[PDB]
Amino acid sequence: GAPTKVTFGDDTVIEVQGYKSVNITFELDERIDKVLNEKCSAYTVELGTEVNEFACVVADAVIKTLQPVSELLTPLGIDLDEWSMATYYLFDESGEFKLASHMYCSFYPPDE
Amino acid sequence: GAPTKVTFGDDTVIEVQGYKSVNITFELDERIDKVLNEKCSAYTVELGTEVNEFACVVADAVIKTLQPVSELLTPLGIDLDEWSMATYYLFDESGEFKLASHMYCSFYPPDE
Ligand SMILES: [Cl-]
Ligand SMILES: [Cl-]
Ligand SMILES: [Cl-]
Ligand SMILES: [Cl-]
Ligand SMILES: [Cl-]
Repeated sequence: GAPTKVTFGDDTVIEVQGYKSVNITFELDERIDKVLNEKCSAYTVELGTEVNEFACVVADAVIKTLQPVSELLTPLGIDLDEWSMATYYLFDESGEFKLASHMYCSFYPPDE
Repeated sequence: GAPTKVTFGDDTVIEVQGYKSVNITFELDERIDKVLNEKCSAYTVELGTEVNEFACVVADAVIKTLQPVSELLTPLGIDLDEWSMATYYLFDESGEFKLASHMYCSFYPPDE
């Protein structure tokens, strides 16, 4: 959670921190997966981050995106309080719990 | 005041921020210049920082170091309130207002 310090010759010091560009395709609710892919799909996370920890980041981003329009989600049958503390799963294109270029976000594990 | 973003191939992103290791030799008050060189002489500053802005950083570090012992500085004739808003000068080994490996901190400009 802190950058790496690299020292060179003439007392010059650079701090380097690594990240990976993660784009999330949402499979939470088919009727709003489109707007979730537009408004809260781009993420930049440290290489050392755990997927179970990155889950809470995407989770808060989902609720923070949907809270201003919660009253429009009630006629769709979506209760944010149910979503606000539900379990969020992320996995790579092959259904593995590893960070990757493209990932899926679903309420259910990646099938088999 | 923000790091530089560098993108590589497989969606890997690194943030790089540069600094220079500055060690200050104090010429403020001969009787306490020793302890100032021991307790608040090491600094790490961005390459783009201005010296007049780095002056306020060293200034607050001086007062923050001396405030717990202000009552010991009164018999020495040092008033921190006078120091707390005095003018601080920094210059390189050749008396230039440029950041360098080694710098001097004095209440007076670098002579000629
Ligand atoms: Cl409502
Ligand atoms: Cl990947
Ligand atoms: Cl950084
Ligand atoms: Cl006193
Ligand atoms: Cl230098």
